Amino acid sequence: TNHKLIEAVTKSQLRTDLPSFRPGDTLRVHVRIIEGTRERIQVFEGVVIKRRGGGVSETFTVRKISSGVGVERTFPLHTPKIEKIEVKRRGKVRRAKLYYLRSLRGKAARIQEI
Amino acid sequence: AVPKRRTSKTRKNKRRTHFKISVPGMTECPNCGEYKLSHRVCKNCGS
Amino acid sequence: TKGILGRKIGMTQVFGENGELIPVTVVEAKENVVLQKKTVEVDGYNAIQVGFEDKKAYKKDAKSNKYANKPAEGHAKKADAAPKRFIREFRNVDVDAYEVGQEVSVDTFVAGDVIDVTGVSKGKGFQGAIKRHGQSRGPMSHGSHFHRAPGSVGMASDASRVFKGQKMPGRMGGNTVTVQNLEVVQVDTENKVILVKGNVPGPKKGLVEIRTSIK
Amino acid sequence: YRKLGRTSDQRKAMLRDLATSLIISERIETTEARAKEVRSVVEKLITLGKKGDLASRRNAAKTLRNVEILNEDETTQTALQKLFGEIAERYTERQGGYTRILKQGPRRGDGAESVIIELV
Amino acid sequence: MIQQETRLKVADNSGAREVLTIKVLGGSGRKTANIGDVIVCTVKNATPGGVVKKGDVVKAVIVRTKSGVRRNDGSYIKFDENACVIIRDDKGPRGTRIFGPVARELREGNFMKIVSLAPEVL
RNA sequence: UUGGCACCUCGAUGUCGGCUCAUCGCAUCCUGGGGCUGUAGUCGGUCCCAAGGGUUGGGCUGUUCGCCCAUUAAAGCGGUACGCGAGCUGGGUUCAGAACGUCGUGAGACAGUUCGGUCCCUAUCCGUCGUGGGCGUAGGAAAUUUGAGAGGAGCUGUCCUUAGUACGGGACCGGGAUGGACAUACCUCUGGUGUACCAGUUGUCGUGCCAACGGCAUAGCUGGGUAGCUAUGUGUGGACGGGAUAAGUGCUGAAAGCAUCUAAGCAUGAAGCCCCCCUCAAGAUGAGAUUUCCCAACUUCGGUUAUAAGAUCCCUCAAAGAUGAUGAGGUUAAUAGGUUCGAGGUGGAAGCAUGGUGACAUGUGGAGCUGACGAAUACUAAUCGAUCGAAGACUUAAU
Repeated sequence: TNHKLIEAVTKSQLRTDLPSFRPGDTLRVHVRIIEGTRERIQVFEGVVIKRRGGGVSETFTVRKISSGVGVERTFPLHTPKIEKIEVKRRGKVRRAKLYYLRSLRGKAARIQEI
Repeated sequence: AVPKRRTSKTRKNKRRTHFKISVPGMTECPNCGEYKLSHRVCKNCGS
Repeated sequence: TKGILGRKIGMTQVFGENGELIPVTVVEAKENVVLQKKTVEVDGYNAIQVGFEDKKAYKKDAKSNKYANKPAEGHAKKADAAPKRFIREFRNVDVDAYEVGQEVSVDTFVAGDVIDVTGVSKGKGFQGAIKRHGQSRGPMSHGSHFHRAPGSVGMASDASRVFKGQKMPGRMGGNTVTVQNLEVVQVDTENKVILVKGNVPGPKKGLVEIRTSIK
Repeated sequence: YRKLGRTSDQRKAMLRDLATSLIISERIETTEARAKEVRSVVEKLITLGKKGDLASRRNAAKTLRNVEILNEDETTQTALQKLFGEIAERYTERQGGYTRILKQGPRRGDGAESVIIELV
Repeated sequence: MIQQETRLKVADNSGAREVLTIKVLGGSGRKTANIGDVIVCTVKNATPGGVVKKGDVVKAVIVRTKSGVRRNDGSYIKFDENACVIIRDDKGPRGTRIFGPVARELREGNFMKIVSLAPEVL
C-alpha cells in the first residue's frame, strides 16, 4: 500500500451490516434473484471453505450438497446483491482453506462444533 | 561454419577499434602525495 | 478536445448500477498548468503545452534531474507557474478556450465520457520467438531436437536472402500503445483522481495521457 | 535478493558462517556482493540480542554456530553468550546502523572488488 | 471446458448413461464449450431398454461442469462433475425427468422445458 | 503432367512424405458488385468485374493419393531446387542378418511380401532481428512539424416493429448491440507457479538421558501461500464516412436530315483502392527542417579565457536491463539498508495455570512468527574533488 488513495476512493462501497465469521462456519446467504420483472430472495445454506482478498476485493466461498452433487458459490464480500448473512453454526477447523472437503463425502465430511 | 576467405590486415585492424581499456577515476589525496581510487579506503578516501 | 496528463496508481473494482462488478484503474492527475500556445502563424499548427509534476527551484551543485535553474527555469518563468516534470502537446483541443498560465482541473471530464489512454509498455527485455510472436513449438518427445526455436527464414536458390521483417528474436517491451473507446466511471475532485473502466498500458507510477475519443 | 552463485542450502550455510565470524573478531574482509548480504543478517542477530528474552535466545541459536572465543586471563565463552553480553550492552541507544562497509582495492588472483565489514 | 474426446454423465432417464463429445457446434475453429452450449456426442454406456441405444449419434446440452461459469455481478458457481441432457431438434428433452441441480444460464438459452423439470435451479 | 534432346554439376548440386515458418500469382472456394436466362418466391444455370482478408477437427489405407465420420460462410487451384534437413523427425526408399513364393544345374536374380537396422559441423562475408560508439549538420536543453516507411482493415446468428401480405415456402431498404476466429494491453476477479514465508510429520546423527533446535534424505515428504511473471482470466479493436474508379445503368448529343451512353459534356456505381480516414517508428548530407528558453572574459575571439536542469568520470539503486543504453538519487538528501509501525499470508508461540491414570484438552491470546509490498525516522553508506566544453566566416541583395 503506497499512497492512501485506492482505499479513499473505495471507502463508500464497503458495508457495515456484515457479521464476523471464520472458515468452517455454516452461513445462510440471502441472494436477491432478479428474473423477468419480479424480484425474489433465494436462500443458500452451506459451509465457508475459503476467505481471501482485502478491502473491497474480499471474497468468500460456501460449499453444499444439493441432490448428491456438490455445489460451490463465490460472491464478493461487499456485494449489493446480498440481502443479509446470518451465522447458524460455529465449526472448529485447524487450517485456513478446507480443500480436503472436495474429496470427502458422507459422514466423513462432518465438522465438529466448538 | 568455416571462414570462406582469409581476413586482410585492413579489416582485422578495423574490428579492433573499440577493443581498448579506459582511464580510471584516480582521485587526488589531501595529505599522502600518491594518488588513489575514488570512494576507496586510504589517506584521501575520495575528494 | 479535453486533454489531461496523469499518473497510474493501481487497479481496483467498483460496483455500478444493478449490482454489476466493474474493474477500474485509479489515475492521479494534479498540478496541470498550460505552459505555451503554438499558433498557425508562428509554427503552422495549433497546439498547447501542458505540465504535470512539480520540482524544487534554484540550486547550485546538483548532479540530478530534480532541482536546478537556467534553461527549464526560464521557460517555466514565462508563465506564472513552477518548473514541471513532464511536458506534452495536444493538437485536438481548441486553442481559444485556454490561457498561458491556466490550471487544467479534472472537472473537464464527466462520468460516461469516452476517452483514449496512451502510454509506454512495461518491457520484458530480450525475448524469444515463442514469446515475442505467437509461434508454436515442435514435438517435446518422439526423438525430436526442435523445441522453442524458429523454423525456416526463406526459400532456396530463387531470392537467396531474408525479406525485411522475418519476425526473429529481439528486445520487446518499451512501446507507445494507445487503447481506444474507454469510459470514465466516476471523477473525484477532493483527491483529483479519475476512474477509467478497464486497464491502461504501462507499469505503476507511470505517465499516461487522456484524450476525448474521436470516433 | 542475491543468490551469490550457490545452492539454496550452500548459500544458507555460508551466510551462517560469515555472521559467526563477524561476531568473533568484529572485523572481517571479503567480497562486496557477500558483504551486502551478511550486513542484513548480522543486523537482525543484534536486534534479537537487544531483547534479552528467552524466546530471542532460542531464535538466535537457529543461526549462530557453536564456537569457543578466548579472552584475556584464560577466559572462554560461546559466541551466543558474547552476542547477549558486551555486544548487547554496547548498542543500546543506537536504533539501526551497527555494521559499516569500507571499499578497498581489487584482488590479484581475479578482479574481485574486496571490502571490509566492521561493527561501529 | 468440455472439448473433444470428453466423457460426460447423462442427467436424465433417456436410456443413455455415458456419452463422448464428437464436435462442439458454434463456429469454425471452436475449441471448448461451457454451460448452455449444444454439442454432438455418441452413447458409450446405455441401460437395458429406453429409447437411446449404444453407438448412437445424438445432440445434447451441458448443464453442469467442473469449471463453473462467471456471472455479470461478479459471482461464480462450480459443480463436482460434468453432465448434459440429450435434447431433440426444437431444444426439447428426449427424457421425462432430470437428476441433480441445473445452472440458471439455461433460462437465457430458451430451455424452459429443461429448466421447468430440474429439481433445483441455481 | 508422362515424354524427346544430353547444354552446367561425378577432386559429391546428398534425400519422398510429415513438422515449423513463409512469401507471390488468379484460370475465384467464401464474402462484394452486376448481366441474361426454356430466369415461379425462396433460390440458382451461365457470364462479366473484382485478389483485400479468410480458408476445420478426426478414423483408415503405406503414404504424396484416396475413402469415410462430424462440422463450416468456405473447407479453391498453382509457383518459389515438385519452397524450406549447416532449422527437426527417419515412417517411406533404404547397406551388411533372416524367412516365404516363383525363376535358375549352381553362385544367385524378382518394378514380389515380411521382422530388424549409427542423419557430421565452434557462423568469416552478404542477408535479417535487436542494440550501442564516432563524426556531420556549421548549436546547450526541452517540446515538436513529417507522407518517405510499416501495420490493420468488410465473418456469424437470433430479436423485433408497415405482413410474414408479394411471389405463388419465402426478397433486396436506413439503422442500439450478442457471438467465432485473430490481434493488442494488463493482474482487480477465477486459477497456475512461487528453492532465504508460516504450519504438520517419518528415519538417522550431534551437544551425558529426554527434550527444544540444527545437518542429510529430490525443497525429505505433505497442506496452504506475499511480491513478481503469467492464461484457460479481465478490458479494447477491426467502425466510419470522404474522393475519384471497374463491369454496368443512364441523360443530353453530333462527320447516312431517324437512330446512337460518346467524338464534346452531366450523372450513378464495388470487400473496389494502392487514395483518404485510424495506429506506430521517422530530419530526411534533396548539409535542410521548427518554436521557446539559458550562456562572456580573454584579448586582433590566435581561442591565452571560458561559462550554460551543459556533459561526464565515480557512487546508492530499479518502473530499465545480455553488456552498454534508459530512468529514480548523491547530505540543502528518503536512493538502498536498517529500526519502529502497517498491509496481506499462515492459524493459535513460549512461559505460567488448570483438566486428565496417559496419549492429549483448555485459558491467559485472531497468539506468535513473517523474502520481494508500504509509510515514518538520517542510526550506516551515496564524502573534501577532478576532467571535458554551443554559434557568431565569407558575397550581395533589400533594408
